Parts: sequence; structure tokens; C-alpha cells
Amino acid sequence: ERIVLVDNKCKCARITSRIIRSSEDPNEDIVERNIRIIVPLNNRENISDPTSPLRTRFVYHLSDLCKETCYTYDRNKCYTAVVPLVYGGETKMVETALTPDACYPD
Amino acid sequence: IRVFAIPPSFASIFLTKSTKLTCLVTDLTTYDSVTISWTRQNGEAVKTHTNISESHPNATFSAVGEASICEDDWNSGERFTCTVTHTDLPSPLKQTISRPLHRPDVYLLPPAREQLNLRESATITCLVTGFSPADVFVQWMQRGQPLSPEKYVTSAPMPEPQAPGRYFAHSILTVSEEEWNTGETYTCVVAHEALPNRVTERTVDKSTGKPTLYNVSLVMSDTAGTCY
Ligand SMILES: *[C@@H]1O[C@H](CO)[C@@H](O[C@@H]2O[C@H](CO)[C@@H](O)[C@H](O)[C@H]2NC(C)=O)[C@H](O)[C@H]1NC(C)=O
Repeated sequence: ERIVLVDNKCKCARITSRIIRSSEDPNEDIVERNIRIIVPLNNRENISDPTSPLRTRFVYHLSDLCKETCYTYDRNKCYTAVVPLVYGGETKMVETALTPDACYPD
Repeated sequence: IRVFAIPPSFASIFLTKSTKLTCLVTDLTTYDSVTISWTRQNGEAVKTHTNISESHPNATFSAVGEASICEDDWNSGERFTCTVTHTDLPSPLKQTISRPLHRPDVYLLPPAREQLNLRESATITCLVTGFSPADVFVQWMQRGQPLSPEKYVTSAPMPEPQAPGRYFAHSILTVSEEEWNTGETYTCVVAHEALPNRVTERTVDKSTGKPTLYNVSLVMSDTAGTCY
């Protein structure tokens, strides 16, 4: 019945609308605007930095995603980071990961 | 005796893709041996002109000429001089014409709720303002199918009272009042010379409008960060 308008995974905002069919009444149908927002709560500011301060201002511009730092992560997108480790005397720079089951090469 | 040469309009370029200039030599005496000729400023002629007109009921002869040119040969600034000859004019009269930007803005205005209370008919108005120059063609389509020419009429261009160098155009499409049960898409497509693709299609259905109910179901969880 309803169709999906916006399914962006950056801000994790789901925008959709549905028309409700009433009884045999005049043309006074009610139009709705379904919005789904998931608060990250326990997440960092930068996308590739786990030492960022905890989020405090959750600003969501509804007029900007219907035409950029993303709070929520993506299951189908891999996130990598580099941290300087030693493990002895040589300072190597390996590539790390942020989310499980999302960075396995094909 | 009147001589007028109407320049080709933009409506015949986006749809027919064949520009043509014609000079009217109507309201003249009823005599034969009338030849239509176009003289350019560089020394080139035009193609064969056929399909002449008949005589008016008021005992005046009418003629029509054809001159097929290219689109690039009109916007550069080439001037065409149409010259004709007759018996009453010792000298061949000549009439020369020539052509003397901002991105267009398209807005669709849904009908008010007072019109739908009568349960008689509904009108859809697509407001197009803030564009230059004038003479813009506006057409309506239904799911990719153009409608009848007599179903919609494009208003004549009018200078904007506020903007010193912009114009606005209006276009209405009256349909049945009960047609809103589905929507029939009812896009608004305009063609202007100040666009790369010259295609601006906007759709406003029943669902797309001013909703009267909002329920932002927001949730908070400690393990958030996946967005299933
Ligand atoms: C903070 O975020 C910025 C992006 O807005 C990061 O800058 C780039 O991040 C990508 C992420 O993989 C790296 O591949 C680039 O090399 C970064 N570019 C630069 C110029 O740094 C930035 O790295 C983030 N901060 C930290 C500490 O990771």
C-alpha cells in the first residue's frame, strides 16, 4: 500500500507516506508523513575515529536529504582505520576494521 | 497593402525541430505572377516553396512562402530579407527581421480545498516564473502520453512586476473532480533554451502535498549504530 520515498542510510532516516481510505464520506482524506529516526546514542563524532567525544547534539535536517558526516554506520559499507602499533621495535601501520561481517573481500 | 514577417517561435523548435520564416503579403490586389524570394546578407538562397494559399472572399490575393534553415543559423544573428514583387509596386518591397539568460523555475500549485467541495471539477495550475526571454512553450503529459491540445492552454508571457528583466508564464489543466482518487501522475514539463537538456519534469500526486499528521517514531537504544 505504502511506497518508500527516502531510504538514506547516512542519517538513518526513513521517510514514507500512505493514503488512508475512509468510508463513503466526502473527499477529506488524511495525509500522513511517516518518519523513522534511530538515535545513535553511543557513537562517536568522526566516522573513522573512536576517541571522539560522545554525541550530544543530534541535528537532522529533513530538507537536506530530499535533494557530510553520517552518525549511524552502514552494514553494506566497510569502515577502516589505521593505528600505530609496535609489537617489538618496528612501528607498523596496519589497516583495522570498525564493524564485523562487513569487510570480507569477495 | 500590408507586409509582416512573423519570426519563428520556440514552440515550433522543441517539438517540430524545423525552423521556418514566413512573410505575409496578404491584403494585396488579385493578380498572378507573384514570386516569394529570400535574400540573405551573404549570398545564399532558400529551398523550394510550395503549398500556396487561396484568395480571400474580400477580393484580395494571399501568398505564403517557405524558407527552411538550420537552428544554428538563427541564434548567431543572421538577418533574412524577404522581398516580393507585384504590379502596383514599382520597387520590390523588403522586410527584414532579426532576434533582439536566467534558469527557469517550475512550481506546481495544488488546487485549494474550497474547489473540491463543489464535487464538479478540479483544476491544476503549474506556476512558472523567473525566466528570460519570453515565448516559452508549456505542455502537459500523462504517464508519458501527451494530452489533447484543446485540454490545456498556455498563457501569454507577461513581464514580472518585481523583476526588471524576468517573465512569468501560467498553465492550467482542468480535469474531473473525481480524478484525484488515483492521481493520473499529471506532470508539468517545460522547455526553455537556458537549460542543457531542456527538460524539467515535476510530479505532484495526492500523497505529495501538505500532510495533516506527523508521527516521528524515534527510538533510543544503547546498542544502536547498525540501522537495520
Ligand atoms: C575525521 O574525519 C575526516 C573526514 O571528515 C577524516 O579525514 C579522512 O578520513 C578518511 C577515512 O578513512 C581517510 O581515509 C582520509 O585519509 C582522511 N583524510 C585526512 C586528510 O585526514 C579524518 O581522518 C578523521 N579523523 C581521524 C583522526 O581519523
